[PDB]
Amino acid sequence: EDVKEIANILSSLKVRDLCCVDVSEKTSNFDYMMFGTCEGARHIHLAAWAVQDADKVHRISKIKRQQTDELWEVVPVGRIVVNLMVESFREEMTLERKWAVTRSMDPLAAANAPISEGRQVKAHGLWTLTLNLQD
Amino acid sequence: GIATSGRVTNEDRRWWLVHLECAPDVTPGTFVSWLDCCGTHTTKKLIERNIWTIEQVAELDSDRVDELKYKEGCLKMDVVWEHARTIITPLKQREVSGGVESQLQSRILELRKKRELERQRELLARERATVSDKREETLRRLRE
Amino acid sequence: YLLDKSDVLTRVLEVVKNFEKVDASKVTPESHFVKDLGLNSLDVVEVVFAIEQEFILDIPDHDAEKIQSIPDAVEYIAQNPMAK
Amino acid sequence: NRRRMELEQQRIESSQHLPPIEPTAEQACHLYRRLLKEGYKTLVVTDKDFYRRKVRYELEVTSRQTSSRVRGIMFEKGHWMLENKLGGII
Repeated sequence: EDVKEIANILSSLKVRDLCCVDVSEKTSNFDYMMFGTCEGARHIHLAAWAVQDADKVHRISKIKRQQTDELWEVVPVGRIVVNLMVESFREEMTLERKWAVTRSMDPLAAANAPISEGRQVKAHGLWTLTLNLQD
Repeated sequence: GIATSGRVTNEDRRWWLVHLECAPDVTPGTFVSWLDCCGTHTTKKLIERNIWTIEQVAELDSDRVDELKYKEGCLKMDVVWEHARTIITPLKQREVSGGVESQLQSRILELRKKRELERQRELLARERATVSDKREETLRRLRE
Repeated sequence: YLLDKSDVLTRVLEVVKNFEKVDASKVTPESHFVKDLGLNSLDVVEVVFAIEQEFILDIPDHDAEKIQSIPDAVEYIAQNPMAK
Repeated sequence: NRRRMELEQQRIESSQHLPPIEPTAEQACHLYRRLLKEGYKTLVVTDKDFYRRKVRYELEVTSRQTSSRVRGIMFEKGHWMLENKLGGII
């Protein structure tokens, strides 16, 4: 309910490629991480400062805002954490496919068939790793 | 209790009662050595009197337990006596019934009935994942 | 029971014209899927979402894989008893 | 003593076939229908048109320069997405 209100806010300021992921119940710590592709450093600061006010009157908890350094600016709502990256810097990192591929983080994860599958990892790089034992 | 000295208050009767969850195997047929502060020696002074289970330990006539602690030289024989004298009646109702809300009987089989269904999906994951591949392989061996 | 063929003919012969991959003036009444319309293997279902945009309901899987180059496949829209 | 794990691991050679198939066939086209139809029900928050573009791009970047099994790994992950009711993309 609250996660959808952030989309009815950002999408007004002409944010593009906005993607939300219910990352809850998975490996991450937040429960709903969203992503926004704004163009200008200023265009990242507005959407940063704009969602803050919505986090001032309905969810009054608006402890802080930062000053500068808005190349990739991040704004959390605590557990609904909104990323606002430039047009670039998304063809670099995830934007999805790290949280859209991560399995449901369930129990019985005790050294399955060699965990070096990482379709979310092998999507970006190789990352050698050696499974261990009492060997 | 063990760390208790001399008399047994009416409180640590509770401490003995609260701690019966973490002792489900225990029953009036449990060996007396399972009794708070019923160590190694006192047991041998008990077994010498043909006293084995918690149940018999509740039968002592305040004079066996006396001639035990004051003539057999087995110490703390009073803080153990009041223990079996405390949990026997909630354990006696374990001879006749187990859990009352445990059981949840319609539930306890539905937990068991699925554990077969569940632990037979990993063994079948060793099969279902590859035989589905063997077909996705043989589906293409022909297309060329 | 089913739709009139010439009516969709007025719209299916349009939806694929002003598409994403092809310019509407680069389209013909029978413009091949891969050749004339430049579409590719995966997009054989892309334009299906333009057909499912014409006829609402969901079609069984082979049907969506059945259809040929699309303006030759509207010929199955006449064969389509699910024309809503 | 310890070497039981040696007895274990050498017993877990376990060559039940399972090489990820590296789908070089229409099997890829299956999901790209099943995905955009199973997503079209769910894309309430995220964009419906951004989501197609990324499933396209993932069906070239993974086809272009990857291995065999890791394409049968990705394709298997396409299967496990809608099996997980989505990749949590709400």
